[PDB]
Amino acid sequence: MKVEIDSFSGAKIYPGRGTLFVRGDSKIFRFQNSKSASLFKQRKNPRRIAWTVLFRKHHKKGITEEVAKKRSRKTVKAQRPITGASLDLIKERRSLKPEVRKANREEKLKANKEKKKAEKAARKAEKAKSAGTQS
Amino acid sequence: MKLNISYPVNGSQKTFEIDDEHRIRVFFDKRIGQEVDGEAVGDEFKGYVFKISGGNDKQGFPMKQGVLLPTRIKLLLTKNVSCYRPRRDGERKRKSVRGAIVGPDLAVLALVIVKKGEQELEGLTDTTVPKRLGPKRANNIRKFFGLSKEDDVRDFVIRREVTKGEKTYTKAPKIQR
RNA sequence: UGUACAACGGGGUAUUGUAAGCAGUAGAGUAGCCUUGUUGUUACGAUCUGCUGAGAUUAAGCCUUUGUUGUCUGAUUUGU
RNA sequence: GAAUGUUACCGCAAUAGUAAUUGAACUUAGUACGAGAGGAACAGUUCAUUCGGAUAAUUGGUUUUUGCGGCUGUCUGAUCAGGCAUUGCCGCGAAGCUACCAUCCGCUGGAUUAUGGCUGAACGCCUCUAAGUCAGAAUCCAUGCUAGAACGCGGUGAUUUC
RNA sequence: GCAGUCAAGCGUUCAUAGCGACAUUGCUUUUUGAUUCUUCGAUGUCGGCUCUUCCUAUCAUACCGAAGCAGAAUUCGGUAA
RNA sequence: GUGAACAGCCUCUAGUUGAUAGAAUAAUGUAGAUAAGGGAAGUCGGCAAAAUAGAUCCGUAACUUCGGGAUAAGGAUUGGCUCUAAGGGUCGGACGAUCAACUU
RNA sequence: AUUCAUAAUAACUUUUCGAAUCGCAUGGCCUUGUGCUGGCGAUGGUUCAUUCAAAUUUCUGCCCUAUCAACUUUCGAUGGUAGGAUAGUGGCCUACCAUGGUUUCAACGGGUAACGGGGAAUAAGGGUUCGAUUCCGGAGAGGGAGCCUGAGAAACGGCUACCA
RNA sequence: GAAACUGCGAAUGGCUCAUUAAAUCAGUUAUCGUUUAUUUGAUAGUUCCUUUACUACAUGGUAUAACUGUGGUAAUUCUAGA
Ligand SMILES: [Mg+2]
Ligand SMILES: [Mg+2]
Ligand SMILES: [Mg+2]
Ligand SMILES: [Mg+2]
Ligand SMILES: [Mg+2]
Ligand SMILES: [Mg+2]
Ligand SMILES: [Mg+2]
Ligand SMILES: [Mg+2]
Ligand SMILES: [Mg+2]
Ligand SMILES: [Mg+2]
Ligand SMILES: [Mg+2]
Ligand SMILES: [Mg+2]
Ligand SMILES: [Mg+2]
Ligand SMILES: [Mg+2]
Ligand SMILES: [Mg+2]
Ligand SMILES: [Mg+2]
Ligand SMILES: [Mg+2]
Ligand SMILES: [Mg+2]
Ligand SMILES: [Mg+2]
Ligand SMILES: [Mg+2]
Ligand SMILES: [Mg+2]
Repeated sequence: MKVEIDSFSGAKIYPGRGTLFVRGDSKIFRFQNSKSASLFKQRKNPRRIAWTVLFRKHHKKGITEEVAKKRSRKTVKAQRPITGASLDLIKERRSLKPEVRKANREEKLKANKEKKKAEKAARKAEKAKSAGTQS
Repeated sequence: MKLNISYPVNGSQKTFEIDDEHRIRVFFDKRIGQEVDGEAVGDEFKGYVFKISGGNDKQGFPMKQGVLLPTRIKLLLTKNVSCYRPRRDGERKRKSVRGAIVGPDLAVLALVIVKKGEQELEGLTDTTVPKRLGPKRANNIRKFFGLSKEDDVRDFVIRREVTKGEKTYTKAPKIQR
């Protein structure tokens, strides 16, 4: 069972209470009693009628509890595999400290330094062929 | 309704089915992003915390963060937004969309786990799922490994093995910047 | 002479829609006077804002009540 | 409301009154019947019409709550706060009253009529009828409902010193 | 105005399912006449409105019997106000 | 005073406060009001009631004896406050001094 | 023909642009750092010009109609000033002010089975009739209005509303 | 090399003749009255800062599609949570 709210006064409407208007467009309006109903019919503006939720909001009457309510939290956790990387490859990789990196590194870094100058002499090779390669 | 639960630490996900108005009802008037303590919804999820993220009503309309409302409304939508992918430059469409406030009119709630509960959920905590693609731009490789503008990438790029049958190969990105 | 009754007062419930008083570099402006304006002041000014969902009313056929105050044997008849 | 000793409480029930009404939909069923066209009903379900008896949670009407506020004209030197204008006028307005304009409630047994029958003579056959008898209606009689005979009545309490 | 008796006829055939000529017996007193008993020292016209009650020659509703009642619809009739 | 006003409403001077009284607030009345939705279906008949209404500005048909019809009809506006502008008199030679109103 | 092009002074700016881009080649030059250099061309970029446009705009020219004679300023009608708005002139709009503007040389109103033109048909000449329709211009996407995107649309094989 | 991002185009074309009578349209003018993607030609040594203990330039930031996975609706080139 639902408590509707008065669409002029913001008042709680319990089952059976008040009335429900259905306008031409089809905007539904609900009033809690015949006072809000009437003020609505007179084309009053809730924002200028002081007892309403709407006026009270537009005039910062009340609040105070909301300017007090601040903070609260809680968060987080850990790690999942990646397919082609079990948590173990991930432990193994992550763990190993710089001196093995530099090691690994400067090895390969020397290892293909060889490949480079090797392919280079390979160029001059198919070229002292191609500045020869006769009849 | 059906719950769509994601464990975004592992990259896992599974669905769950709740019948029982009282077990559900914990989610009512809760909005997108609100947290929900687990035990209320079940004994399995005891302790578990859920941050609500969206989901669909019957008739399938997606929720849209920020509307408020526990109903459906039709909005003009634009480039760069939820529940709309524009067909043409500067096209906008007026489309039905569901409010961001949970009601029993939903076929599916979409939750993301924020804190793990006291017990394991099988397809979610037990299983763990590899991040499809690795860093491609230079300095993102530098960051995903912590490196210094000294270390040289090339041998830090990822290397994905895939087989021709009796010829197993090795493909890496193509570093940029 | 009471777990009495009444008059008041108090609290609740209602109705209306924000009292009086004070204050305001709130206010279309006009007009005086000066030391002539890093806020000049004086007169007048509907209205506006705050204190203020305030104030007023609320059993007369609303509900309640640890308070205050008072009341508590006049008249007439009747018998197998 | 006098008089039946006085006064009180609880009751009986003679007599008189008496009340409910009608429709539709779903289902039965596209069925029984029918060449087709068409096309029911009983049981069960949900509603409605006309009537009646109450009731006021709710909604609505009423407003001297002259309860709160707003307004014109005048009067009290001004202010505050008030008077007068046959209730000055306007908006809201509690309570009370009140509306198929609101809500709730409106009982179930018997005996019969018509009629259809059972047994059965008269008349060795026949026959619902003569004797006897079954079923049976918005009927009638009760149940129920309203008064309660002021010359109908029962059970009970207390019955005078000034 | 209303209801009977006879049954020639209607009703494809078949008097009487429903009807019914020629004749004929009645009933009613919301028709209209006929009369002139009461009232001309007074009994206040027509219609409507409102409200109660009664009649039954029953339009609806309850239960029935008939049919030229297959069904549906009708029509005749009974107990019924 | 309000206002067009010898209207209505309130006041001063003057004059009254006199037309049995008390207690209640049933029906039915007489006089005064209001009613949701519908809108004359009521009725011989809109009988009775209701609705309109002042002023300013707009606008205004047929017909006509050319005078009318006509407030036809149909519309907007209207408080309070604070300002702006315009509208006179008298006296000294295009000004100058002085006095005084309200109205638009 | 200019308060033109261009430049100088003082400041101003939620500061526009001034290459964090891509492809091919790999070469010179030493104090040998992978040093410092370096070829061809792509896409960009500000302002000016050019080209493709666009928008307004001067002069003259339209069918029938008086059984249409006065028309124009409700609620801009004609002009002045200032502003706002526009890509920009302009009553385009707004304030203030004035009383203008058109008309028998036919205004204004009505009609059109009216899109305009290049053109067509009919052949003495003068004419008469026609042109929805192969090219040019204009307008529209059932009717109205509104607008997003964008260099450009008041777009409809775009959206938005209302009406049918 | 799919998908998707990004860029460009969809304002051209085609169709119709409803409106429209000083409107459009034609010939003729004007921009010293403006906007102009593109094409073509040109055009940028200045950007930081109380101005020696410097400011990534050997090049600074995240957020997203497609995708993966979990979903909703009878239903659309609907789309949500992760
Ligand atoms: Mg790149
Ligand atoms: Mg790059
Ligand atoms: Mg080199
Ligand atoms: Mg370019
Ligand atoms: Mg001008
Ligand atoms: Mg301009
Ligand atoms: Mg004039
Ligand atoms: Mg003139
Ligand atoms: Mg002429
Ligand atoms: Mg045409
Ligand atoms: Mg043409
Ligand atoms: Mg033509
Ligand atoms: Mg045509
Ligand atoms: Mg042109
Ligand atoms: Mg069409
Ligand atoms: Mg369009
Ligand atoms: Mg089309
Ligand atoms: Mg098109
Ligand atoms: Mg229309
Ligand atoms: Mg694209
Ligand atoms: Mg971000």
